[PDB]
This record gives sequence, structure tokens and C-alpha cells, in this order.
Amino acid sequence: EPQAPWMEQ
Amino acid sequence: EVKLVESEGGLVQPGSSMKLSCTASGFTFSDYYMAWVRQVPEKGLEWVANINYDGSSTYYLDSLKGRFIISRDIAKNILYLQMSSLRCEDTATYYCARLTNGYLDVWGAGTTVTVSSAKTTPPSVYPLAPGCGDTTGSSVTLGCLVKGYFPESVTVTWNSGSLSSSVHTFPALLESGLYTMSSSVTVPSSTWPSQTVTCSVAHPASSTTVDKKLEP
Amino acid sequence: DVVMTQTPLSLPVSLGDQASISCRSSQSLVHSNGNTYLHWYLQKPGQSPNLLIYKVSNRFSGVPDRFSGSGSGTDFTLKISRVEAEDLGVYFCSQSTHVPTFGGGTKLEIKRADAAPTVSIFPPSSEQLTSGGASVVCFLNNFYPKDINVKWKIDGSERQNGVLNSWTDQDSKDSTYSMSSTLTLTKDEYERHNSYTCEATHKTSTSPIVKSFNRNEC
Repeated sequence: EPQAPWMEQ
Repeated sequence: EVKLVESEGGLVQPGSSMKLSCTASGFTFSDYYMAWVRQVPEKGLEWVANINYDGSSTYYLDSLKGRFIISRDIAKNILYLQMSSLRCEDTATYYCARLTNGYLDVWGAGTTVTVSSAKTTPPSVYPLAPGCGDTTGSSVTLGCLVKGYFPESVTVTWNSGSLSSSVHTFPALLESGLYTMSSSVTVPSSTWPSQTVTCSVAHPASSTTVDKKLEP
Repeated sequence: DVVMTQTPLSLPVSLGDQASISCRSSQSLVHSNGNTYLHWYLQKPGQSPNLLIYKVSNRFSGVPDRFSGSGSGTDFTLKISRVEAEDLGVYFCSQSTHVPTFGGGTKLEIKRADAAPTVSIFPPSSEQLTSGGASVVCFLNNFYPKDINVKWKIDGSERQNGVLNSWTDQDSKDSTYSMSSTLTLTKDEYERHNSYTCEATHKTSTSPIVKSFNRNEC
């Protein structure tokens, strides 16, 4: 689902 | 087919602003995150910004200090990069890219942005032909010297692109604030000058195309 | 700030042999969600990068099985089996587990037999002279290896300043390189001398290859 993994918190 | 096409880049004065655009086709635009990255000369690739599906969430390279804005128009399938207060260090080739599951799976062609207070200058295009009393063998090598232009880039074709198989195009070098590049082509000697050879040099920044006929 | 370090910087490989390229990250690329966001791109001469391998080992659509990615944690490898000339270019890795960063690239060079340059010299055009300038050009076409030296002489005297040397990337068609050497003089200086010579030194010849002209014969 995430597309920009580094933005995950 | 899937494709991404950036707008024309070009010259901007330091401290000024400019906006890049990128048009997408072949996929459901709003079904994908999008990104900009840049390739700085003599340096590596660097992330610039990315944006989620509807544009409610963006990410920027920290060093940008909020001078850049990424945004997207769903009605037009268009991605934007607004750039403000430009400095020399922003000079680079900018690529728009489709972002999927953390990776960039479609890349645009790249567009060159040059931050400089130097003036736009069109290329002088000089023919390179044999002479000086030298003899002729079974082939002749011809060329064009493309001098004195700014900024990058130029594109060189021969006979409107119909001559391509024996062409070498040499990357530009900066000298005294202006760029020089060149291109050579080889054709059978029996065919020149009987069958004309012309180098065409396009320089988008100065809106100029030179179509220079090679003469003996 | 995650650093991606690639080695070697350039890798020469024979057709049909295997190339192996290392990419190391300064931090583990295992995301908290379990995924490793390590990818490989190829940028061919005159083209934009294209995705080759995503998430360590997954071939992107259209990439043949000759291309294989492996590794874990901080250590990754791209292996290209049965190398073809069209594989040449710059391979770079990238990570997006953390704030996204790219490796500096590894250039894949295709090996071929040594090939001597074809050297051609050109005097300044009348058009340039009319505008007050004078550039002399030598093209050195279709040689291998890439290392080559050009020396300009004016009336026999070496001239270093004012010389612009530009190489092409390697051509997949024949695995050769070409380069252009331009000596830029003022018309004033050009018109005071007679002999213009470019000398090419390359491993294919013991003696340098010399092309020359005399100004008053042009």
C-alpha cells in the first residue's frame, strides 16, 4: 500500500 | 504505452523563479505517486520531491528550504515543479518519474536547468571539410564545429536526421563562459559534394536552428 | 543520511562473460515493514535511467534473466551473465527504505580488440575567420581502448592552453570510442604561423599518428 516507504512513521 | 515528458528547461538568473511541468500518458495518472529527481554535473543523482495520488502529501529534499513546490493537476495529467530563489547549486538535469512501491519505474527524458546571470547566446556553426590540397580516398569525413553558445543544450542532426549511421557527436565543454561541441560524419567520397550534406543544430534556449551545408 | 557506495567505478567485461557489481549501504535497508527497498537502474549513453531490478531481486518488465540481483541488509550485488554490447552504460543502485539516496554508479565497459583511431584534421573555416576566430579540429574516430593522448603543435611548438578534448561514451555497435580535440586560437595568432599539427598517441601504434596542414595551402 505505501508508495514512499521512508515516509512511513 | 507509458511515457513522461518534461517541459523545456533552460536559463534562469540566480535569485529568480521558474516552473517545470511534466505530462503523463498511458496510465491512470492519479493511480500513481510521482517524483522529481535531478542529476547534478560531476555529482550523482539526488532526490528532489515526491507527491501522493491526490497531492495531499508531499516530500522534499531537506536542503531545498521550502523553495520548491511539487503539485499535480488531475484534470490535465500534469505534474509541476515550482522553483524559487534559484542559486548556482540548483543547476542540473531534472527528471520527472513515476513512483511505485518505493521505486521509480518510469523516467522522463530529462530537462536541463541552468542558473546563471550570463546571457543566452546562440551557436555559431562552422563547417569542417577537407582541403589544404590534401587528396581524397574512398571516403570523406566531414564535421560541424558548434561554438560560442549558452546555455546547454544543443542537438545536432545530419540531413534532417536521414544521415545517422556514421555519425559521432561529442559532448560539449565549457570554455570562457561558452560551450563548444562538435559532430563528425563519414560518407563515400563519390557521393560528396554530389549528394548534399548539411548539419542541423538546434538550440532551444535561443529559439535557433542552424542548417549548415557542407561545401568543398 | 544513507550513503550508497558502489564498486568498482568502472568494470571492463568481455562479451559473453559475467559482470558483478557491488552496492553497499551505510545503514541496513530492511524497512520496519520487512521490505528491503534496494533497486538497480541502468542509464545507457544518451538516455534516461531505466529500472532494471526492484526490491533486491525482482526483474522489471522486459529485463532478461541474465540480470540477477542479490544481497541483504547492507550488502548487494548485481550480476549480469552473458554480457552483450548493448548492456554497456552506467549501473546505479538506489535505496528508498530511508530518505531516498542513489549510488554513484558503475560504468560497464565492453572489451574488444585494440583498434587504432582514424584521425582527421580541419583548418578554421572561412566563416569563423570572417568573425575573427580560428579553431583547428582533429577528430579521432573508432578506437579502443579509451585512453588516448593528443598533442597540438604550432610551427613545431607544443601548445597546451586552449585545447578542448571531448570523448564519446562507448558505442554498443562496435565497442569503440571516438574523441574530438579542438585547439582554439585567435585569428591574430593563427595568421602568424603556418604549420598546424595534431599528434595522436595510442597503444595501437609505437609512433604517434600525425595529421598536419600548412595554413598558406588552405
